[PDB]
Amino acid sequence: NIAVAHTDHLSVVYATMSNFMLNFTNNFSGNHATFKPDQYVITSPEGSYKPIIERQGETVDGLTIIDTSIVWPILCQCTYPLVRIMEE
Amino acid sequence: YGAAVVNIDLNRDFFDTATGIDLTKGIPLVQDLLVPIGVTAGAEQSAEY
Amino acid sequence: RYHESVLEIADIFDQADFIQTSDAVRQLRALMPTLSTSQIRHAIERIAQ
Repeated sequence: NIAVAHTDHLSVVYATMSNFMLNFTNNFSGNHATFKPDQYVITSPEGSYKPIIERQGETVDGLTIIDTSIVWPILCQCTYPLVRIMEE
Repeated sequence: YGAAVVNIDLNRDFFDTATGIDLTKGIPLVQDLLVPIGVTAGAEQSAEY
Repeated sequence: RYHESVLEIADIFDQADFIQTSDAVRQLRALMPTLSTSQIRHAIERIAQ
């Protein structure tokens, strides 16, 4: 019932968001088996070492932890413009 | 005498408005049946055919 | 060197009371807008109306 709304609409939203100016990293290659992030540091002979990606655990921002349960509302309790009857 | 032109139309008396059909345009046109999604308003009209 | 393309089940199976493969129904579908299952359900609900 909702798959068209995902593939035939939201997918374009991903396709355009991917070209946004600030989405500069390569997040994922489509292959779980082999993909690893490119990993960088600012670093000096003087001794500084600053990884861009690093694991510090849960942060104040609330971006780090992921509740996967979010998928349920997306299926079982969310309307879409495509579904449904016609909407601009 | 004087009949300008004679067409062979679908019978409105048979395909009545009770059928939902609208034959006045020269084609059947049932509204709100196979309407397309994701298009601007008025783009639905061809599917009425 | 290839070309990806859709292939209707009617372009494969052609059974008389399994898959309607009349050229009439075929070209009738050729006329149809791309459809979701909600649209199909809407069509059924309209015919029922």
